[PDB]
Amino acid sequence: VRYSLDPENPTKSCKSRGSNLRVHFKNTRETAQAIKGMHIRKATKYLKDVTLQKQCVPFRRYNGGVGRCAQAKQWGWTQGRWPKKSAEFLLHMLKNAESNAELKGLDVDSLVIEHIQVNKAPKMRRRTYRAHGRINPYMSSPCHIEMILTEKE
Amino acid sequence: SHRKFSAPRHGSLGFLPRKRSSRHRGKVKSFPKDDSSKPVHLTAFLGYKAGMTHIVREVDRPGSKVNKKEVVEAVTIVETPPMIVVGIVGYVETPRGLRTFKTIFAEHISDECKRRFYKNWHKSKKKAFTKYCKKWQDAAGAAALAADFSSMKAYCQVIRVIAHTQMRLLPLRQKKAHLMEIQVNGGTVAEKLDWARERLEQQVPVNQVFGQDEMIDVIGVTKGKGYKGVTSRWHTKKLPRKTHRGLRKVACIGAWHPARVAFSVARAGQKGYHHRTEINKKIYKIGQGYLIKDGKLIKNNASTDYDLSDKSINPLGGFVHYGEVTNDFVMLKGCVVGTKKRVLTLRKSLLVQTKRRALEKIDLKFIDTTSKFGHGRFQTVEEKKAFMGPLKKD
RNA sequence: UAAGGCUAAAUACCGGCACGAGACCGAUAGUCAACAAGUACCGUAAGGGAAAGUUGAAAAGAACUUUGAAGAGAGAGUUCA
RNA sequence: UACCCACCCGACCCGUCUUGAAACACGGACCAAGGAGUCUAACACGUGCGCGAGUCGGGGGCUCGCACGAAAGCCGCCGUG
RNA sequence: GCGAAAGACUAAUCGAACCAUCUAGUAGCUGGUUCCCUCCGAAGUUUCCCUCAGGAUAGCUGGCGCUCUCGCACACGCAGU
RNA sequence: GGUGGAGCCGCCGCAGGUGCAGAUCUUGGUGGUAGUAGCAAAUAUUCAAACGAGAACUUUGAAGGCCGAAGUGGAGAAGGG
RNA sequence: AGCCUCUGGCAUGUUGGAACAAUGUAGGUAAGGGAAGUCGGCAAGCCGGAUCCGUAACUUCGGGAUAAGGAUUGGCUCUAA
RNA sequence: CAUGAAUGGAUGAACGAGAUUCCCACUGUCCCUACCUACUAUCCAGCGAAACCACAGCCAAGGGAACGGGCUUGGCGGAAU
RNA sequence: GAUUGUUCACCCACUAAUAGGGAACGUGAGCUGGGUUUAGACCGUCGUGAGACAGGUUAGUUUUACCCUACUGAUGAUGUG
RNA sequence: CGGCCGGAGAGGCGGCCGCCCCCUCGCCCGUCACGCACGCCGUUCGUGGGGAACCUGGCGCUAAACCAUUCGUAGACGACC
Ligand SMILES: [Mg+2]
Ligand SMILES: [Mg+2]
Ligand SMILES: [Mg+2]
Ligand SMILES: [Mg+2]
Ligand SMILES: [Mg+2]
Ligand SMILES: [Mg+2]
Ligand SMILES: [Mg+2]
Ligand SMILES: [Mg+2]
Ligand SMILES: [Mg+2]
Ligand SMILES: [Mg+2]
Ligand SMILES: [Mg+2]
Ligand SMILES: [Mg+2]
Ligand SMILES: [Mg+2]
Ligand SMILES: [Mg+2]
Ligand SMILES: [Mg+2]
Ligand SMILES: [Mg+2]
Ligand SMILES: [Mg+2]
Ligand SMILES: [Mg+2]
Ligand SMILES: [Mg+2]
Ligand SMILES: [Mg+2]
Ligand SMILES: [Mg+2]
Ligand SMILES: [Mg+2]
Ligand SMILES: [Mg+2]
Ligand SMILES: [Mg+2]
Ligand SMILES: [Mg+2]
Ligand SMILES: [Mg+2]
Ligand SMILES: [Mg+2]
Ligand SMILES: [Mg+2]
Ligand SMILES: [Mg+2]
Ligand SMILES: [Mg+2]
Ligand SMILES: [Mg+2]
Ligand SMILES: [Mg+2]
Ligand SMILES: [Mg+2]
Ligand SMILES: [Mg+2]
Ligand SMILES: [Mg+2]
Ligand SMILES: [Mg+2]
Repeated sequence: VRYSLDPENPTKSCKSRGSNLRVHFKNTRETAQAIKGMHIRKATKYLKDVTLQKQCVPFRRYNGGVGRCAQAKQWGWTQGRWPKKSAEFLLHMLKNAESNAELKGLDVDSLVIEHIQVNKAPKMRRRTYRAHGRINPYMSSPCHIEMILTEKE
Repeated sequence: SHRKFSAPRHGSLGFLPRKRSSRHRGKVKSFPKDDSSKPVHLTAFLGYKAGMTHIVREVDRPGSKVNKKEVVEAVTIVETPPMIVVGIVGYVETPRGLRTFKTIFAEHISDECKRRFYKNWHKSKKKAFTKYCKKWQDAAGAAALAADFSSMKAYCQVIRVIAHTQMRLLPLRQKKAHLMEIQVNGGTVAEKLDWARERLEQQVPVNQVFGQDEMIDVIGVTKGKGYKGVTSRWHTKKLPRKTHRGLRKVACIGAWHPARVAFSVARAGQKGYHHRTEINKKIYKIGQGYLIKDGKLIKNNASTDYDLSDKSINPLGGFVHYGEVTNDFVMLKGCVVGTKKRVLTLRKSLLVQTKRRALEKIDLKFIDTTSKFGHGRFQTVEEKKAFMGPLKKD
């Protein structure tokens, strides 16, 4: 399908999208803009340290209640977390795209993640049970992640 | 309506941006007014709180119940090795304040003094003051630091001396020396200055700054205690047992019409680790570290003339939590601010001290040195084998 | 001319069978119901009672290659789209 | 004129009941679709049109299976009223 | 109905159950009441009312007109004087 | 201009279920709150292996533990299907 | 009864990891004073089993009564019955 | 003010999760608080609600529907938490 | 401190003095709930009665903060290459 | 172009001495010339402005900060030693 911001050179640009994935869109958006504009191999390492709690993801827009941390200083923030699922899910998608560029015939080690975007998805439904017999909706918030790697070197 | 039964307020407002202090070494906020007739001296020093102990002395305040009786006084001991002078700094008086003219560091600097320049050391290349030291031997070894002393001689009024501790003589795990500006309350700049030009790269022991039974001020950082409730912080009342939502609070913050809670209401917050300036502490004894002429003059630490043992002020097992004090010290009456190992600043009195309780010359008769790691019962290790004697581990 | 009786036709029909029509509504409208609707579901029970129409013209409904545990993708293909 | 930005002056949040609402009066998170002076009968006056000391209109009747019609036309019925 | 009695309990309901209907019950009382432009423009007073949060009638308002007048060298009439 | 894929409007007349910001309006949808409150009643888990794409949570072994026979054990009634 | 264990049964009762701040909720302990606390001894703690002694006013002569108030209590080796 | 005889008067052993008062004992109820423990809160991975919301959110005084967040005049105002 | 739900009052005792008041008659998402002021009851008076009584008396659920602000602490912020 | 001064309140400016090369310039007069663009506007400078990016030569240069780790003199996390 189409993406927003279709690439400059459709020759040296691979794509990848995921629809209706079970991550939390307020986390996958924060970890998606932190990796934005990096170079692939620098980002694959960064997304593993997000899992090993060696580098954080700075929470800029969705920062309410999010705690301060020490590794937030690199990005010049105060708040930052280590969203592990969010790292794993745009790690497959950063690994799928690394193969679409292989099959298109490109230079894997000169790919720069140039466009990336996370949209809300149709929410799921559950139900929690609350005092005085009320029943609240206990919903999830999935997302459609999509990204376009370019050859920039 | 009014308060039914009046009562004082809890805790002075004269202290109350009660925050974690922004500095660590006690900063002197005012040095004594320099009378330009008395000779040149330093006004401050830099020691380390070690522990406390008992003193026994005779009292001379005639007319009191305890005249010519023996009392016990608790005394801190501030381990205070000789400080080293590294640089001098000039200040000139302005309408807008008191600005700084010209800092001129010596040719050598130190090793411990370099530590205080970079946060991470072993990662760095230790390049600080490696080209300023180059000035001290060439033609420009007269421009930037001989016309400068003449500049600081013409237009300067107040001259402090930058001096750093020796962190290598202490039992402490630290090695980052502590620098501090110590104003020279001498007379006549260019005499105030052609004295520190001399003492560059030089030692300064405690007996130069301070004399015995002199009223000084202690300037350190309170012991830290973290986040604390209104009951510990501002020492309020506890509410009765029945109170539904907590009983360690202040029931009423404020009144309805000033719709802001007031500046002065008691609140939970950080408690401890504030900067405080204790004034009018007395010196009971200036010490002397166990130096060597044949070996180990440990005697001349706690051997007052009236008991003439050979104790060091170090009790058995050293001063708990800190280590053994091995160089000069100053013995202070009562408690000083700070925990063990804390950097303490020692300033001379801004007050003209002429009271009866002050000026009271002191004679120590016995210095307690039994262990503080529990209930010590007997002073020195050889006295231990005068009691029980031969143990099994022999 | 009472105290006994019978009777087709014009007359009435929001149930039923079978039709025809409309200056009517057009999927929150029109019947509750354009669909597996008096169904799902609630209530012990009497009763209550929904939501929900549209790919394309034809399924021609994506073979194959590839990444992935898989969901999902990248190419390819079908199509006037 | 309408998009963004800048400035000087002006400038309180709408609906409502109310002598008086920016009100420490109430309704109002936001956006879509829905949503409130209708029909019938009976008077009254005004106005338009036909005829005019008359004038109808209904119910009937005479003419169709309506396509348009369940219309239109016609009837000492038209005056029984 | 049942109550060693509290108006307790009678399927989360009790100074009088639940279900459907009569039913769109009644409201002098709250709430709302949907496009523009143009012209005119009020009342909170009168008497009567089981009247005092409402009506009835007076006024005040608008719309519709009409009867004339004569600025068409050639005017009577009225008035918060 | 664009996307969209089958119908639509101008004028003269006629007919309306005809114009919404609001009614604690109805139905549906979506925010801010917020990645927040929270996932705190009954003391307790740990090691190794197996299986597996993937193991704090499965399974086996080992160890520590609790329920302690008015049981967290072994069988039934009503109810469930 | 409570407390520990065999037989049998579980895996901390919808999660885990890192810390030991304030407030909390549950538990504990306090020098000297002891109800000065508060509307009130609210809660908590004093007492607590047994054996041996001992027991008031009052009385419906049954009670009060475990009134009150004191003592003793382990382990071991015996003895007597 | 305004008791009183089966609308029962007067008494009263035993009994009372009934209402008071005093004393002994006891005690963190208090002088005056302190520390210790468990579960939280706290931070993290995972998962994730709700009430509420015109617009919103620094003050003094003034006026004003006679106690403003907004208006007048002053005071002042520095991102994200 | 004694009494009192009390404000208010009165006394004891100490002291230098036991001045008087405001802040929505400061202060219930700060407490307590003794008093008022629901439903249970009890007496007195009144009422034929249901019931009434600033006449007494005993028993009677005291919710929600995670939002903005203020405040307290805590990171930071633009500038200074 | 070199040297010596003087100036510190937030100095930021001057001042005063040697040598090289070059020029002859303020006032009156003669003597001619210079796109005379044909009546027309932001002309004339402090301007080698301030800031942001890029093409020549000479001299110098040669890091720290934060994380990770560690420590507790510090701690809710951050932060701090
Ligand atoms: Mg629940
Ligand atoms: Mg339930
Ligand atoms: Mg007072
Ligand atoms: Mg309570
Ligand atoms: Mg000790
Ligand atoms: Mg007949
Ligand atoms: Mg539909
Ligand atoms: Mg539709
Ligand atoms: Mg329908
Ligand atoms: Mg559709
Ligand atoms: Mg549709
Ligand atoms: Mg198309
Ligand atoms: Mg009014
Ligand atoms: Mg007001
Ligand atoms: Mg109202
Ligand atoms: Mg009204
Ligand atoms: Mg079609
Ligand atoms: Mg219609
Ligand atoms: Mg509409
Ligand atoms: Mg147990
Ligand atoms: Mg079984
Ligand atoms: Mg547990
Ligand atoms: Mg369970
Ligand atoms: Mg005690
Ligand atoms: Mg008392
Ligand atoms: Mg009291
Ligand atoms: Mg009790
Ligand atoms: Mg008794
Ligand atoms: Mg929290
Ligand atoms: Mg009040
Ligand atoms: Mg309040
Ligand atoms: Mg309350
Ligand atoms: Mg009460
Ligand atoms: Mg009552
Ligand atoms: Mg009586
Ligand atoms: Mg009577």
